[PDB]
Amino acid sequence: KRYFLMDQGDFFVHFMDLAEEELRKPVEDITPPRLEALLELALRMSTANTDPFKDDLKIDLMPHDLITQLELALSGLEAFSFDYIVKWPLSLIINRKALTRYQMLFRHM
Amino acid sequence: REIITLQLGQCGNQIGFEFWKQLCAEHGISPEGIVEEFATDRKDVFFYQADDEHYIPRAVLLDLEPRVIHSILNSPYAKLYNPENIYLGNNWASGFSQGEKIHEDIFDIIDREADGSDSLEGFVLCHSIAGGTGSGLGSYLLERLNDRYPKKLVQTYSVFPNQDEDVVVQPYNSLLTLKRLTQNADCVVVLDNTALNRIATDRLHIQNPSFSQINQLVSTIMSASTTTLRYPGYMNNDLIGLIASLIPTPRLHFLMTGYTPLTTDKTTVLDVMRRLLQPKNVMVSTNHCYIAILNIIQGEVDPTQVHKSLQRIRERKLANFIPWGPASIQVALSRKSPYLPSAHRVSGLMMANHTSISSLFERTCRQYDKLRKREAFLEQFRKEDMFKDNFDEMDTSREIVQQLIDEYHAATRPDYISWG
Amino acid sequence: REIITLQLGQCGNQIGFEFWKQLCAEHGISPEGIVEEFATDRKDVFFYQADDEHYIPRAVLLDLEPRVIHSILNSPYAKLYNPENIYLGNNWASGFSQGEKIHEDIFDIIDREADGSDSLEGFVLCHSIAGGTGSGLGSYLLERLNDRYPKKLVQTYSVFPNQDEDVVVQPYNSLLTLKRLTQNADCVVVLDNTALNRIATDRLHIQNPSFSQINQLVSTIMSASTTTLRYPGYMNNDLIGLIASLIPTPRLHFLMTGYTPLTTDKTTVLDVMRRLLQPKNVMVSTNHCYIAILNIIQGEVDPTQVHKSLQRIRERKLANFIPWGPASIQVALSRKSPYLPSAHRVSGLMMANHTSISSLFERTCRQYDKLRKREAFLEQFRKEDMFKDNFDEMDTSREIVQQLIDEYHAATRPDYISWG
Repeated sequence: KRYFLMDQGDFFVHFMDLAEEELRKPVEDITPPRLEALLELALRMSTANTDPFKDDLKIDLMPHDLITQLELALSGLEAFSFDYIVKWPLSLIINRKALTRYQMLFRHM
Repeated sequence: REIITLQLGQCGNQIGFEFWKQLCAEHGISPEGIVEEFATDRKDVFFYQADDEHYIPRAVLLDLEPRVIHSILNSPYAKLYNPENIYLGNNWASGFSQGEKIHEDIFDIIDREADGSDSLEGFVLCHSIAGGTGSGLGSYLLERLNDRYPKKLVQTYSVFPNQDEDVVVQPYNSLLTLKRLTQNADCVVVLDNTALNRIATDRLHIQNPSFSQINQLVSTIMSASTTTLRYPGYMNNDLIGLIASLIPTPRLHFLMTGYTPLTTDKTTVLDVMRRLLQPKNVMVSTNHCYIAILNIIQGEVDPTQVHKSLQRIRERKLANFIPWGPASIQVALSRKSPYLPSAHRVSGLMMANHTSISSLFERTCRQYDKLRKREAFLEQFRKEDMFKDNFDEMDTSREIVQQLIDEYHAATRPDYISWG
Repeated sequence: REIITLQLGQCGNQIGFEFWKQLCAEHGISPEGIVEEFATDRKDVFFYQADDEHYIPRAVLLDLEPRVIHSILNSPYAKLYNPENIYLGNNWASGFSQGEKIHEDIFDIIDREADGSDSLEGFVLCHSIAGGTGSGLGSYLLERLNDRYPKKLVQTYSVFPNQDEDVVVQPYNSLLTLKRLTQNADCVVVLDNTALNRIATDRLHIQNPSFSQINQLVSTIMSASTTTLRYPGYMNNDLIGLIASLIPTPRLHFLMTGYTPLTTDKTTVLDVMRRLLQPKNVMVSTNHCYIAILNIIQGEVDPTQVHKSLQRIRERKLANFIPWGPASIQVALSRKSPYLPSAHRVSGLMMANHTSISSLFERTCRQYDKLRKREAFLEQFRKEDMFKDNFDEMDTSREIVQQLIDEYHAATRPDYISWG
């Protein structure tokens, strides 16, 4: 909830301010480990740097953009998402059928 | 993005010290500078930090006629308020000339923090507008920030001449400083002195000795005004946004205030906001309007009732604001303040751009006209006279706040469709 | 290999005292240098071995025109180092030329220390930059070390007595040191007492005591800079393994300094690199950037974090390196030499070379430029004269420092492909 549903807005007034100028480039023009290391940096000064499972946050990319619901160059803001790893105890709850909607909700927000 | 406090003058430091004392109640910070044993919240938004947990105030204390800070450098909280810098008239141009000779030191001090601070947000000035060196030095510093750091919003929380008007050079002081507010400040979240003090006599017996007791209440006004910066929440985590929805143009930049269990000696959000929306609790005193409302609540209450409450204000028409274009009511549930105990288990504050504030500037202008038509308190002191050898900045100071009166009247009606 | 440590001059010896007693206390070492506490790092960088387990510190105390030294003689650390070497003016050229006057009396130490050796690497000189004994003799002595040991490194682990610089010959003096300590020396490190004095007020209000007080921070800087040599590590095993990485030509080899928990009375490695990149923690005092940096890390830190934190500093772009080449930074890790009082368990130090911090040498030479047209303190006392009467050698020393400063300010240009 603090990350996808974004209730810890403290996190993003750093994170996107760091990552924005990297995200002005189109898709396939991005450096993903550079982005990942920018995550785990806003997530240092932010209040978010207190949670035992904060390390499960991954930067991923959606193609198709908010046009998703039934050109490629406009990207960054149009293409960005978070993800979480899961384990067999909790995967029976928090798997992709849920997280794909957490991403869609995050994307709009 | 982290906030540069910029408090100056005696009263600004009296409210500032009490505000830092209140923040050290609302956050788990020891009097001895360090983390308090007690200790999900971010402190560096307001406090400087060395790695040994010294969560120091970003204070920029200043004086010219030494009376205040050596009387503050005696409490156990002195291990917090090490800014390193504690640098040393009551009338405008004489106060301005004792200022302005101090220039490189202030520039070096603020550069040292603007360079060492991680991500610069904006300068939170707190000082007299009535008099002292505030008349003078205060207007002088507000003639430098504009050129020093042009790409940030120069806020003020500065405190206004409202004391029945010895400090009889207050009308000239107020006019000249109010020009520097209107032309040079980027926001003015003003409060007006005895309009609080006379609400202090309403709540308790403080007939006269309450100026120091205003400092308690305004410290809650300051700490309330920063609630959703200091604790996690979905939106408005920042200075610029807390002002950006409420100030429409670079001219109409003043903001008004109000507090809920101000009678601090459970109900739903409708009760607290119905009480709060009474101009009895707006502590500053043609049918004028707001521009926008921001009012912030903390407590155990759920958010579901804030929408219901907006329908009840919308149907009541209890307070009304027609700016020429709409700029809305904005209200939010937020985390209750930690470490300190608190009564009134759900509570909050309003701020809104109440154009009726024009009446205070008009009272100021009336007092200036009634002293300017007799001219007893010119003093004829040589850096009061020849420092302003043709009086033109006194003379135009009236009309430029009159443009704020007039732009408020025009913006309050289907007009103001042009600049100038 | 092995290192010889020389402390010299009456001013400088007050520091060299504290340095050697810290070096003792950092190990399992008794005041007499006999067996104590814990061994498993190697002592034989600095502690030569007597026939019967007295850990002979390869350490020497030297002076000129003695006064304080009776305290030093009877102090228990005289039992620790005693190769029977303990010997007993105050302006630069007199201090240089009286160093020459005593030359054969003092030199008999140097070769005995060097014969009690397998493989000597270099000589430390814990000299005082403003003093005639502190750096007149301190300039002279390492010039004899060049003339007798031209291939063994002098390490100038100095102190700078800046309190608005009183010594009336200070600019003239330390200018001629900026010939002998640059052109007639192999490497240099300097600690600045204005920055350490401001740091002293940042704990107790230590503003006057300074000297009497600061020596603890001083001594924890010196010992930490050499446990990295003694601790059996993959690299930095010897003195050139410190000096080789951060100097583009050996005259601007004056390293500035830094240390994090200065005021103290888990953290991560990101703390020390960010916190010690703060301009308020620049422990020395128009567009400029670093040449190169050291950033020693100490303590039980996770060794995985050191590469990743460097990537995060690369993203933050705080690391203003030089306008040419791959110049970059190594996070040098050691166990602090443990079981000394371990405040701020994981802690760090910034020995560095920075083009703006040539200010410590150009301020000196700007102050010399202030005095050289006055003839003010070229006062030609009967040994201050006979080094060189006309002080065309001082004018030569000035043009050598104008090369020193223009080499820093040409290192500030992309083309090192022409002379600095």
